[PDB]
Amino acid sequence: PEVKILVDRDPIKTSFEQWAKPGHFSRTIAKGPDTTTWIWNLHADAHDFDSHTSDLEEISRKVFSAHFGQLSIIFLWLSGMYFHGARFSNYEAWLNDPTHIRPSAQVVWPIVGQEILNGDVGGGFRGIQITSGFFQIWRASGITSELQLYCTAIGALVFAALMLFAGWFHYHKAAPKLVWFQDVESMLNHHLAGLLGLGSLSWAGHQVHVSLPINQFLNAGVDPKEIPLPHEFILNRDLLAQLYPSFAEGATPFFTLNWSKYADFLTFRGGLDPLTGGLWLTDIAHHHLAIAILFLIAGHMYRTNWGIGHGIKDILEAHKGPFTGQGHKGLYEILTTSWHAQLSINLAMLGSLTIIVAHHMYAMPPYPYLATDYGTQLSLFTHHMWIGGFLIVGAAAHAAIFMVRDYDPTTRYNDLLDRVLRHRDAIISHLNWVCIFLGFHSFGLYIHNDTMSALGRPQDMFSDTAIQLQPVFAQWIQNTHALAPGTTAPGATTSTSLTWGGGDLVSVGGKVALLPIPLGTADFLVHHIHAFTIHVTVLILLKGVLFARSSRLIPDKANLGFRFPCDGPGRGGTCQVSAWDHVFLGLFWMYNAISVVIFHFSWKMQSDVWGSINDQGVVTHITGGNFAQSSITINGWLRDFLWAQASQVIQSYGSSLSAYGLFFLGAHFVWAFSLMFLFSGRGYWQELIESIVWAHNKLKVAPATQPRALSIVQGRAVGVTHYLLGGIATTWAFFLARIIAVG
Amino acid sequence: SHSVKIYDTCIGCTQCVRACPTDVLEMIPWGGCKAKQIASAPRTEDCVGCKRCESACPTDFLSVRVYLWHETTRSMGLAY
Amino acid sequence: VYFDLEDLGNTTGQWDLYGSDAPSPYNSLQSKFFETFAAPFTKRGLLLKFLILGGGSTLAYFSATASGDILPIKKGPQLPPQLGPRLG
Amino acid sequence: MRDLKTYLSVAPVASTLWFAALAGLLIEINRFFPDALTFPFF
Amino acid sequence: YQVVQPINGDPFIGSLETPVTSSPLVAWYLSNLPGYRTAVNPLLRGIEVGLAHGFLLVGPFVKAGPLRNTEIAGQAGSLAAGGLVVILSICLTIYGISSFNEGDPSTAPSLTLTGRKKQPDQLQTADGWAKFTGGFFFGGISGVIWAFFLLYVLDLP
Amino acid sequence: GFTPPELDPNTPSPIFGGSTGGLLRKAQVEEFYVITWESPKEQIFEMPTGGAAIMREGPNLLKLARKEQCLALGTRLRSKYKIKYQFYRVFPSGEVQYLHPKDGVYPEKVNPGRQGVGVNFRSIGKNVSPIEVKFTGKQPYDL
Amino acid sequence: DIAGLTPCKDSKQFAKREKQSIKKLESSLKLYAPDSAPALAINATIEKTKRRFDNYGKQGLLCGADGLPHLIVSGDQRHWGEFITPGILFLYIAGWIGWVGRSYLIAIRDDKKPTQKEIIIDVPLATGLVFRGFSWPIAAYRELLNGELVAKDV
Ligand code: CLA
Ligand code: CLA
Ligand code: CLA
Ligand code: CLA
Ligand SMILES: CC1=C(C/C=C(\C)CCC[C@H](C)CCC[C@H](C)CCCC(C)C)C(=O)c2ccccc2C1=O
Ligand code: SF4
Ligand code: SF4
Repeated sequence: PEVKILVDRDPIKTSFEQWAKPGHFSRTIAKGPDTTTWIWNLHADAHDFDSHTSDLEEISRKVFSAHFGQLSIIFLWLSGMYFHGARFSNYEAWLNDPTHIRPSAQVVWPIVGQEILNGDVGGGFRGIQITSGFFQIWRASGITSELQLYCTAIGALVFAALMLFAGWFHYHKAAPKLVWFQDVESMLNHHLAGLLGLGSLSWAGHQVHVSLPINQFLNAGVDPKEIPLPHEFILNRDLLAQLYPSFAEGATPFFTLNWSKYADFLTFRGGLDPLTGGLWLTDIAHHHLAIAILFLIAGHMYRTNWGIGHGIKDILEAHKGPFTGQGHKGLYEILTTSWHAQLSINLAMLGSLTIIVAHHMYAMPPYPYLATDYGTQLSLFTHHMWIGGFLIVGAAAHAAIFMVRDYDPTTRYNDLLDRVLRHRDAIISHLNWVCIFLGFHSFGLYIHNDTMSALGRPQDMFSDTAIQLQPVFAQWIQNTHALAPGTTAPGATTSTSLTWGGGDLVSVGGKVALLPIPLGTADFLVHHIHAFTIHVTVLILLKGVLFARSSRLIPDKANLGFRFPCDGPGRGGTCQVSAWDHVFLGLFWMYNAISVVIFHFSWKMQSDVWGSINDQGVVTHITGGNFAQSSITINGWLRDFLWAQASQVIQSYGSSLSAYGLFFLGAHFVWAFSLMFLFSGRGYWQELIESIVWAHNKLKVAPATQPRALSIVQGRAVGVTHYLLGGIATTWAFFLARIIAVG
Repeated sequence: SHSVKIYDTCIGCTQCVRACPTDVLEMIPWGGCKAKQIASAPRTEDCVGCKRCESACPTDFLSVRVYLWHETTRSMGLAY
Repeated sequence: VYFDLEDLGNTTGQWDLYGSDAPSPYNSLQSKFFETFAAPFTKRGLLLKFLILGGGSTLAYFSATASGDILPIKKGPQLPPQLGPRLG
Repeated sequence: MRDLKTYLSVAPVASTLWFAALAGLLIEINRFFPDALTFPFF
Repeated sequence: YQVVQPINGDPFIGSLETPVTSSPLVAWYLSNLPGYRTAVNPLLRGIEVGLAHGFLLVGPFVKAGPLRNTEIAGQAGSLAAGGLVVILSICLTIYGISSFNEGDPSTAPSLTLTGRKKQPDQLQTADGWAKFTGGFFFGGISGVIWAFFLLYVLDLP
Repeated sequence: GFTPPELDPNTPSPIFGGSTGGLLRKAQVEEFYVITWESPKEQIFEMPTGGAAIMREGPNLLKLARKEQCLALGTRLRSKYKIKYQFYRVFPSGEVQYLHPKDGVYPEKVNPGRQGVGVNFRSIGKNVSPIEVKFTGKQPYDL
Repeated sequence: DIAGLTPCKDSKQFAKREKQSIKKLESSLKLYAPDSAPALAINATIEKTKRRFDNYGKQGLLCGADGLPHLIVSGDQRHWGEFITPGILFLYIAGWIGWVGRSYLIAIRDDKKPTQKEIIIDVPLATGLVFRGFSWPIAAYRELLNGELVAKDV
C-alpha cells in the first residue's frame, strides 16, 4: 500500500555458459536441432518471454532490460547521426546558404565506381543528399560548428553506454520486484510530470536561451562563426537583452505576475516566419513552457503515499451504465497483469500519434528551411505514416495475443469485454457492410469516371466541372479556421497554419513554403478511399481479435494457440483461422491503405502547393495543377502520376541518384519474390527437398540437420515480410529520386 | 460424409480418439497389438475432416486415414 | 418453459417477432379494385411469360425505334473520317 | 572463456567473420586490380 | 437495471433484445408494414410494396440517368424505373417458383412471441407469393406511372 | 449392458445474458444438440459460442447448434472442472438421440461391448492402385 | 574479326566512349578548385577510367558496333582469358569449397550429436581441413576410382 523502491539482488548470474547453449530459454529448443525447423523457431520465439516462463516477475525484469537495450541502441544511432553531421557532412556550408545547398551527411568510399553516388550537393561537397532533416533540427537548436555536433555524438555514446549498463544492472544485479512494476499510479505520475513535464520545461529553457538568440542572429544574416557562443548569452545578459529586452528584468515578472512583459520572446503570432518558413521560434518556446506546466500539473492525479490523489481502480469501477452493465470493473486487474494488453493499447496510441505527427509537421513546419526542402518533408511524412500503420497493426496483434493467453473470466473478469464478445457477430457483420458500402461508394466512382472518360462523356463523370461532390464540411472547417485569429482567437496574430488562411502565401528562396490548399471533388473521392481502406483494415484486425477464442466453425480455437496454421482441410477448409493470420492479412491491407495515403500526399503537394514563385508573385507548381482533372480517374493515377513521375528513377543511371534506380528494381524483385511464398504451400517444397536430399545422400554429403521446408506460418511470414519490403522500398526509391530531382 | 479407416498397423495408443473433436473414433478390443485395442470409426456422420487424428498418430505410415468425401451439413461444420 | 420436447417451435425460437395478425386495414372496394385488376398477374407462370416476352418486346421496340437525338450510336459520325497512322 | 569461444563458433558469428574477411579480401583485390573483364596474364 | 436482454427471455437463441430490436415504436411500425401483416391477402400487400417502391425508383433514374440534362426526354426516364420493376417482378416470380411448391404449406412461423399458436402467414406459400408478385408488379408499374404523372412545382423535378 | 439416460426437459440452464452465437433456423428446421452435466457449485465457465456464463449448482442443461460445440465444452468441463457430461441430438420432430459417451464409457477407454467399423486388416501401403477399382463404385480403402 | 566484331583498339565508338566519359568527369571537375579534395577524387577517377579503357584495348578485347567489349566463349584460343581460363579458376575454387565442406560432414557424421557440430562449427577441425581442397582434384579423382566418392545403392 506504500509505494517504495523494491529490488532483488543477483537473481541471474552473469556467465557465458548460456551464451554457448542455443535455445536455452525454451525447454524443447534447448535439446538442439533434429531438423532445420529448429533454427527458425529459435528466432521466432526469441522475444516471446511469456512463453518461456509463467512467472510475471521474470517477464517484467526481462522486459525492463530489453527496454534499456533498445534505449542503448537508439542512443548509439543518434551518436552516429550527430557524428556524421560533424565528420562527413557539409552542415557549415548549408548553414550559410540553406536555400541552395543540398543537405548531405554520407560520403561513400571509392572502390567499385560507387563514388558516382557522391554527387555535387553544393558547398564544395560530394555526397549523398539526406532527407532525415537533421540539418533543420540542428539549426533550430542553434548548433553552428562541427565541434558541438562532435560533443553531442560523444554524449550520445556515453548515454548508450549508460543504458546498456542499466539494462545489465536491473536484471543481473538489483532487479526490481513485481509490485514495483505494478505501482501504476506512481509511474504515470512520474511520466506525466517528471518525464514529459520536466522534459518540456528543460527544452523550453534551452529554446529561450540558445535557440531564440542564435536563430535571431542567423536570420539577420550574421556569419555563424561570427555569432557569439550560446553560453555567452548566459553570462552577459546584455547580449540577450539586445535581442529580447525582457531578459533585462531577471525572472521578476514571473514571480510578480507581470507576464505580459514576456510577450517579446513568448508570443502567440502563429503562422510561419517568412524568412525561414518554419513556425515562429518564440511561439514554439512559449508552447513548450505551456506543455511543461500542463504536464507538471497532470502528473499529480494519481495517489501514491500521501493520501491525496486518485486510485485508478475507483475511477474505473465508478464508470458503469445501463447499457454496459458493471463496465470498467476488472479492467484495473487486467491492465496490471497482462503485458500484451498494455502493449496493444500503447501500440495503437503511439501509431496514431505518429500519424498525427506526420500531418502536423507538414501543415506546420516546425524547423527553419524545412518547408522548402521538399525531399526532407516528403520523406518525413511517408516515414511517420509507415511507422504509425505498422504500430497499429501490432496493437491488433497484441490484443489478439492477450485474448488467447491472458483472458480468463473465472479469475479477472470484465463486463465490457464480455458484452463485446457476446455480440462480436453483430459488430463484424456491421463493419463488413460498412466496408462494402464504402468500397462501392468510393472506388466505384473511380470506375464510373474511367468508363465515362473512355466513352467520350466527360460531362457524365464525377468532376469539379460535371457532377460535383464538394467536401463542403472540410471546406467550411478550414474556412472557420481561417477566420479564427482576431475572433474566436483574439491573441492569435495569423492563422493556425497557412493551409487555412486565405492568402498569406509564404515562400523561401524562390520556392514556395505554404499556401491555402484547395479541396475539391478529387479530395472528396480520395478521403472516402482512405476511410474505406482504414475500415477494411480495422475489420480484418478486429475480426481476428474478437474471434480469437471461439467461433461457430472452431469452438475451441483458443486451445490451438495464437499462432497456428489451420485446423485441417475439413469443415470445407480451415486455413488462416488463427488471429496471427488475421494480423498477416491486416499487414497487406495496412500497406494498401498507407500507400494510397502517401500517393495522395505526394500528388497533392506537387500539384497544388510546391513549385516556383516569380519575382512578381507568379507561382508555377511542380505539376501544372493537374490534380483536379487527372486524379479523379484510375487511368489518370496510372498515367499522370506513376508513368510521369517515375521518369526520374528510370533515368537516374549515370548520376548520383542511380542507387535509387537500383533499389527501384531490387524492390520490384523482392516484391515479386514474395509471391512464390504467398501463392504456394510447403508440401510441394518438402517433396522437392526430398529428391534434393537423395542427390546429397548419393555423394555422402547430406547434413545431419535434416532439411525441412518452411512452416505454413513461416511461409506466410516470409511472404508478407518480402511483400511489404518490396512495395515500401519501391515507393521509397521512386519518391526519393523524384523529389530530389524535381525539388 | 467423410470416410475414415483404421489399418492394422495401429499400436493402440488411443491418441486419435483423444484428438477427435466430434467423437468419431472408438477403442475396441483386439488381439493384434500389445495394448489389446484397435481404433474404429463408427460415427463418421459427425466427422468434420480436421485430420487432427492423423496429426497424432505415431505409426509410420499412418494408421488413421481420413478420406474426404461427400460434404454434408455436419461435415462442413455449419451452425446455420 | 424454454426447453420443451413437445413444442420445438417455442424451444428453438420459431416465432413471429413483428407479425401483427390483426384484421385488414385496407378498406373494401379499394381492395376489390386491386383484386380484380391485378388478378391476371397473380399466376406466377403466366406472369413470368408475360414479363419476359412483354419486357423483351418493349426493349426491342425502344431499341429498334431509337433516335439519333437520343443515342450517339444511331446519329453516327458527323465529322469527316480521320486518317490512320499509315493506312485509311 | 571456453563458453565465449564456443559462442564465437556459432553459425552467424562464424559466418560474419568469414564473410567479412572474404569481403575485405575481394575489395582489396578489386582495389589493386580494378575492372578487369578478362584474365590478362594468359 | 439494464437495457439489453436475451431474445424473448432465451439466452441461447442467437440474438438479443435492444431498443433497435425490441421497442414499442419499432415493434408497432414493423407490425404495420405490409410485409408483416400476416393476416392480409398478399395481393394487397404486394400492391402497397409495389406502389411505394415503383414511386421511389423514378427519382434516381430521372435525376441521374444519361438523358438527365436533355429535358426533352429525361422525364421519360421513368421507363428505366418501370423496366427495373419488370426485372424485379421477374426476380420475385422466379424466387417463389423455386422456394414454394404448389401443394406445400406455409414455411412461416406458426407461433407467437408469447408462445400461443398462430396461423402462418400465407406469403410463404406458392399462391400467396404469386399474389404478392402480381401485386408488386401492378403497384410497381402504377407507382412509376403516378410518380411520372407529377412533375411540376417541386424544387427537384 | 448399458442404458442411456433419457433427456429430461425443465432441467435448469446456466445463467447467461444471451449472445449472437446461439441457435439459428438450423435448430428450427434441421437439428440441434443439448449437453447436460451435474456440477458441484455455481461457477463461471467460458461459453463455446460467446462470453461467460454462470454454471448453476446441480443439474445443468445447455442447448447448442453443433455437436463439436458440445464435445468442446464437455472436454473443458472434464478438464478445468471435474464434471461428467452427456449430450444428445434433437430433431425438429421432438425425437432425441443419445450420442456421447456412447457406451457410458469414454471413447478413449477400451470397452468390451464395441464392434469394429471401417477397420482394414493390412498395412496402409497395401491398398490397391486406383485402376483396379475403375468403373466400379469402390475405393481402394473401402475394402 | 570474329562474328563481325572489331577489336576495341580499332573501334571508333570505343574511343568515343572513353572521350565522352572523361569529358563528362572533367565537366564535373571545373566546378571545384584545383587543390580541392573533390578535384583529386575526380582526377583519380579520370586516371582510373583511362587505365580501364587502355587495359581492355590492350588485351585483345573485341568490340561491337556499340563500342562495348563483347566476350567470345566458343573456346577460341585468342580469348581464353574471357571465360575458359577464369572458369577453370572458378571450378578449382568451387571444388575446393565443396570438397572441404564434404570432408567436414564426413568427419562429424560419427559424432554423438552430428547436428551439434553443424550449428556450432568445430573451428579446429575446419582449420585442419580447409587446406585439403588445395589437392581436391586429386583426392576426389582417387575417391572416384576407389569407390569412395559415391554411396553404394542410394
Ligand atoms: C521474382 C519472383 C520469383 C523469383 C525470384 C523466383 C525464384 C525461383 N523460383 Mg519461383 N515462383 C514464383 C516467383 C519467383 N520465383 C511465383 C509467383 C510462383 C507461383 C507460386 C513460383 C513458383 C515456383 C515453383 C513451383 C518453383 C519455383 C522455383 C524457383 C527457383 C528456381 C531455381 C533458380 O532459378 O535458381 C535461382 C534463381 C533465383 C532468382 C535466386 C535469386 C536469389 C539469389 C540467390 C540472391 C543471392 C543472395 C544474396 C546474397 C542477397 C542477400 C540477402 C540477405 C538478406 C541475406 C528460384 C530461386 C523452383 C525451384 O525450387 O527450383 C529448384 C520450383 O520448383 N518457383
Ligand atoms: C522523473 C522520474 C522518471 C523519469 C524521468 C523516467 C524516465 C523513463 N522511464 Mg520510468 N519510471 C519511473 C520514473 C521515471 N521514469 C517510476 C517512478 C516508475 C515506477 C516505479 C517507472 C517505471 C518505468 C518502467 C517500467 C519503464 C520506464 C521506462 C522509462 C523510459 C521510457 C522511454 C523514454 O521515454 O525514452 C526517453 C529517454 C530519455 C528521457 C533519456 C533520459 C533518461 C534518464 C537518464 C533517466 C533518469 C530517470 C531515472 C528514473 C532516474 C533514476 C536513475 C538513477 C538512479 C541513475 C524513460 C527514460 C521504460 C524503460 O525502462 O525504458 C528503458 C520502462 O519500461 N519507467
Ligand atoms: C514495441 C513494439 C512491439 C513489441 C515489444 C513486440 C513484441 C513481440 N511481438 Mg510484435 N508486432 C509489432 C510490435 C511489437 N511486438 C508490430 C508493430 C507488429 C505489426 C507488424 C507486430 C506483429 C507481431 C506478430 C504477427 C507476432 C508478434 C510477436 C511478438 C512476440 C515475439 C517477438 C519475436 O520474438 O519475434 C522475432 C523477431 C524476428 C524473427 C525478426 C523478424 C525479421 C523482420 C520481421 C524482418 C526484418 C526487416 C527489417 C525491418 C529491414 C530489412 C533488413 C534486412 C534486409 C536485413 C513479442 C513479445 C509474435 C508472437 O508470437 O506473439 C507472442 C507474432 O507472431 N508481433
Ligand atoms: C484488385 C484486387 C482486389 C479487389 C478488387 C478486392 C476487393 C475487395 N476486397 Mg480484397 N484483397 C486483395 C485484393 C482485392 N480485393 C488481396 C490481394 C488480398 C490479400 C491480402 C485481399 C484481402 C482481403 C480481405 C481480408 C478482405 C478483403 C475484402 C474486400 C471487399 C471489400 C468490400 C468492398 O470494397 O466492396 C466493394 C467492391 C469492390 C470495390 C470491387 C469492385 C466493384 C466494382 C467497382 C463494381 C462493379 C459492379 C458491376 C455492375 C459488376 C456487374 C458486371 C456483370 C456483367 C458480371 C472487396 C470486394 C474485405 C471484405 O470481405 O469485405 C468486407 C475483407 O475482409 N480483401
Ligand atoms: C520457396 C519456398 C520454400 C522453400 C524456402 C526455403 C527452404 C528457404 C530456405 C533457403 C535458405 C537459403 C536456406 C538457408 C541456408 C543456410 C543459411 C546455409 C547457407 C550457407 C551459406 C551460404 C550461408 C518453403 O519452404 C515454403 C513454405 C511454405 C510456403 C511457401 C514456400 C516457398 O515458396
Ligand atoms: S478428421 Fe477430425 S473429426 Fe474426422 S475422425 Fe479425424 S479427428 Fe475426428
Ligand atoms: S493414433 Fe494411430 S496408433 Fe494410435 S490408436 Fe489411433 S490408429 Fe492406433
